[PDB]
Amino acid sequence: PFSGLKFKQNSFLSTVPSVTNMHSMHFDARETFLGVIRKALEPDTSTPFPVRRAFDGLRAEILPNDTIKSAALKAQCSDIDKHPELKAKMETLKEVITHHPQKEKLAEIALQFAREAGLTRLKGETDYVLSNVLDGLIGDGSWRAGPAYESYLNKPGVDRVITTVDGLHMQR
Amino acid sequence: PFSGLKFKQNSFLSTVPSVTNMHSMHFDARETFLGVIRKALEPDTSTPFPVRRAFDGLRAEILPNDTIKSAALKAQCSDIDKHPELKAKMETLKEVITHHPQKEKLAEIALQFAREAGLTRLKGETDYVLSNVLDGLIGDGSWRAGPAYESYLNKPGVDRVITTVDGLHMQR
Amino acid sequence: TTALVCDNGSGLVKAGFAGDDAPRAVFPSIVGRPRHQGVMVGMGQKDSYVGDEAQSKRGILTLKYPIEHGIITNWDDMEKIWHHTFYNELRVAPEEHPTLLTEAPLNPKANREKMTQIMFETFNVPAMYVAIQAVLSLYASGRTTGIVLDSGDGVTHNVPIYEGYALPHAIMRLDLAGRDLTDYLMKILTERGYSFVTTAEREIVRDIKEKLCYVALDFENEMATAASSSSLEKSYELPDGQVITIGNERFRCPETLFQPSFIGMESAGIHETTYNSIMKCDIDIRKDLYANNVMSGGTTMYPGIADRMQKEITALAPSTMKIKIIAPPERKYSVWIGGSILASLSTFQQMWITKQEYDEAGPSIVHRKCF
Amino acid sequence: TTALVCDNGSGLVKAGFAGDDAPRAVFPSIVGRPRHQGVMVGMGQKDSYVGDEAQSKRGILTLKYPIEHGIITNWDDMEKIWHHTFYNELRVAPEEHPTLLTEAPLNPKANREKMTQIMFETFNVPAMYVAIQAVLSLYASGRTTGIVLDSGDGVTHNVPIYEGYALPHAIMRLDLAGRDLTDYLMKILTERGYSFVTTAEREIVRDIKEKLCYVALDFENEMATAASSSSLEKSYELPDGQVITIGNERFRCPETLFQPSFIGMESAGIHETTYNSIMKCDIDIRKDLYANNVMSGGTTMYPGIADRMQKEITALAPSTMKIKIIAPPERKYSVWIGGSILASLSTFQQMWITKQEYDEAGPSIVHRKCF
Ligand SMILES: Nc1ncnc2c1ncn2[C@@H]1O[C@H](COP(=O)(O)OP(=O)(O)O)[C@@H](O)[C@H]1O
Ligand SMILES: Nc1ncnc2c1ncn2[C@@H]1O[C@H](COP(=O)(O)OP(=O)(O)O)[C@@H](O)[C@H]1O
Ligand SMILES: [Mg+2]
Ligand SMILES: [Mg+2]
Repeated sequence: PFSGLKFKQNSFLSTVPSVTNMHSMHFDARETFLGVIRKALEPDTSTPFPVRRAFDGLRAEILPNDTIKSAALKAQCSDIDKHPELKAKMETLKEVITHHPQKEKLAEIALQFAREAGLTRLKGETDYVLSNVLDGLIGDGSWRAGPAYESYLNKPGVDRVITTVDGLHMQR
Repeated sequence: PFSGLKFKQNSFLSTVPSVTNMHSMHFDARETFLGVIRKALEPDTSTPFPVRRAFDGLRAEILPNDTIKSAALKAQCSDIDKHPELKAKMETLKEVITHHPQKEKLAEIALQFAREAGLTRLKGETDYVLSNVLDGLIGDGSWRAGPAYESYLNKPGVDRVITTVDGLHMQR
Repeated sequence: TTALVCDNGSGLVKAGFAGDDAPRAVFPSIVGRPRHQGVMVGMGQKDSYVGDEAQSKRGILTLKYPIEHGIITNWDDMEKIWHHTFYNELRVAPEEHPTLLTEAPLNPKANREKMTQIMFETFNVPAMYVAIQAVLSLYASGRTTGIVLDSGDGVTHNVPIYEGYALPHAIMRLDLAGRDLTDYLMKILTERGYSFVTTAEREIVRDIKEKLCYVALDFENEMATAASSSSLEKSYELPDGQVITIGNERFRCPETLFQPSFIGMESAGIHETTYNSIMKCDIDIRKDLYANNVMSGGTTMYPGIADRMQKEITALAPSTMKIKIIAPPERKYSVWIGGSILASLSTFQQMWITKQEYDEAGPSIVHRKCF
Repeated sequence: TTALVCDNGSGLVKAGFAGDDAPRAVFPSIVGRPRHQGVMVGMGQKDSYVGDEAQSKRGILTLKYPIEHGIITNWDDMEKIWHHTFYNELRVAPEEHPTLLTEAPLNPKANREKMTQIMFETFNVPAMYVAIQAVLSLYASGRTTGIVLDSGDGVTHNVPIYEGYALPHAIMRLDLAGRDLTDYLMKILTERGYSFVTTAEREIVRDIKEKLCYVALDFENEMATAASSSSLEKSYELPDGQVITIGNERFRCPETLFQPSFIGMESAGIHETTYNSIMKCDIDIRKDLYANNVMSGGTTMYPGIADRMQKEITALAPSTMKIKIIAPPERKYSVWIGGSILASLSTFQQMWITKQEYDEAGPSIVHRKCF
């Protein structure tokens, strides 16, 4: 359907935010992540113009830039089954991601958002737009489990250490 | 002696080396500069045949291309008194360099060679051919004093400016 | 209806109305995003900053230029800047205002095609037209003959035009412009212990270049003079109060325009590029082009550039010919003024690309109706 | 006469004789001074301690590094360091040996000027020379083509060389090296209740990092594993008998090399820096530069770093290119080995800066006979 589509080697690297901002108070994990994949999915000039024009329309309805366009997509996607048109339009976007030459690099980027920002907080009840994009990146479907975190409550190796400063002030 | 001699406009511009290569570890500035000088002195077709042949012979005997010929000539240029009539041809050549229409550009090229490559290293004990060429290019003899380099040790305008990166890892 | 002449450049966005003398809005073409983690409730809510805001808050932002070498590489940021320069700066509604744009010669076709598609679909403009930057710069100078050397932040291109005719086989281009000069200045400022690596510090170095650099009449004479005394040294004030001092770096940075081998480029300097450009024109035209060198652009505002260019070309040109550099005081805004003049001519009104023509052929149509 | 090679790096000082296979003396580049008031008379206390002596008595001293980010800040301390290197470790007389030096590329020129002046006045060396560390690293590996990534204690820089020709415009430099990793580990160790604030305790953190850190092949995969079980945990014994245990800190501390944004730097990771440096060279020499990556320096001794570098570069480079990363087992001393090789070549003996030359030219001669 969309044969003959090629992408730039490495162009999405300039869209990933800093790890710090990934801990900011109002960082939008979903909106930015869809931006990273979209900049990756921009067709290269080497694609024939009839093929290029077809894909650009696909990216214009599922991964838009304007906030209102993404907001309207988030609203009607809750009961997505009532719109069979989008189900096929979303699937043809998923199969393109699976064959992306930089899929391995994009797979790491998704996990970096999940652990640092919290992209996979819902861990199974996402917007179904973020679902297929993650499903396209990693096909094992293991991101719904959630990012494993290390708990310092138990302390198997708790080592109360009196260093230089701590030795000037103690009790018992 | 060479009434009617003419040249091209920018025949010598293709021979001037790059500034980056002009700092090469094994760059022989003398051979490059003499080659530039010779290429600038190539007679044109419009010059009458006897004058053209005489000037070609003069250039051949005074500014050869073979490395062995240049070395052999430089061997006996240390003492010009022991080889009379060599100054007469050398003076005749040095006369026509001053009448070159591209005297200013050639002088600038020589000055660039001095500062960048180190053309005037002996600055007073240089070989006869190079010294005579430089005297022909610039009539004031100001190339014997050296390129007047700069020392960053005067410490005049340093402030130990702590910039963004230098702010992170600093002591006291 | 009034036309909106909007010039997009690598460094600055120059926008305004048709028929005016000066642009109404001039803001840098940068987009900034925060790089530190916010902590205060409320406050930081914007994912991106565009224009002067990204220049004011550059302490906490990473600045990316959507245009490099005169070719758009980040289309989302370009669309953002276009939206800003229409809804927040000129206070206009693009729906009711034809727009004019500019593009350097020898650009990829896909760039202009996309530009047309964006203009007709994301903005719904009444009409548009893309004109060669050098061609417009000639309208503002009030001439029909002369060679134009338009150099700014992206490219340094030469377009000779004689008697309302452009000779396209003599058009030349060089990806050596203000941004490359700023990078070279950043590289050489480390000789004195000043380090600038971040984007904001790149902007600071750019300001230093704009406020302290000049083109020397004799590079050798100038380097020798700078190395003999401290006459050429000057002081600049960093935004945090620290003071820096630069010596020979003031004129070495713009020398890259005349010796591209400083930054590792094999290509020839601008004087030799101009000389080759005229020599590709017919022998009967060269005399008029020797005597109408018209310069325009930010990189053409270095003090003393005209004298050095005249000296070099006269060194290359034949003796009997006359060399005359024309450097009007408003050459930073020559392209915009020329565009405003072109959009305000009666005869130009048949050269707009309207939506009806756009729908029939598609963006492609732009190659057919535009030079 | 016998030549001396002295690699005065930021962290350690390597010294020895030319023509040898290994350095003879290697001691830390630290100068320590007492911070407590003395009470017992008769033993005698020196005002300062240099090298290993300052390490042994570090419980009562404050250790100051004379070299920071590759630039000599304190000159008196460096004079004492050279005094030690010449009279207490090599047991030589400087006047009877030509000494060689190393310097990181793109450093301030005042640094090498003062180095030359100090060696020609305080120590009266008969001859000297300053080389670029990456070039010596390439000599040591017996290659004439390849890109060198020397990452020491203060500076991490890339220098591409092809067929004995370097490309200065492609040289990168990044002030992110072992000391910043030590500082980051000192900050991260506070998450487990371990607090190290004093200069003596900085050395302990450095030893922990040397003996327990490694670079993970997949960062997110490694973090998950250490959060799932206790396989990656290891325990280190403090000098006073207490025991500490570090979990995912083992591979988080070195990850700053590939993600500088952890410590607040905007630069790209060293893999991206290497790719950018390769891409700035000519198109005809990229195939050879891809297949001759040479790493050297202390910071390139983390286990598994070679595999991570290969994976990242392959992810960045085109598929059809072959990526080969060369990590000789003796790469910690590659710079000194190269310096020993260069000083023992016959053709190099004409390139020394003799005292006579320095006297005639002045400290400025370092900018001509040296690259
Ligand atoms: N007075 C000046 N002196 C030196 N450089 C300048 C001056 N004014 C502007 N510039 C530089 O010119 C560059 C581009 O200016 P401009 O010609 O407006 O670019 P564009 O044509 O892309 O809009 C800027 O990067 C700026 O640094
Ligand atoms: N086995 C190791 N694992 C990790 N880091 C090491 C190892 N050995 C040395 N280092 C690091 O190397 C740095 C010094 O190495 P070196 O390149 O000799 O520094 P310099 O070049 O300044 O002399 C030290 O700061 C230390 O952190
Ligand atoms: Mg312009
Ligand atoms: Mg070193």
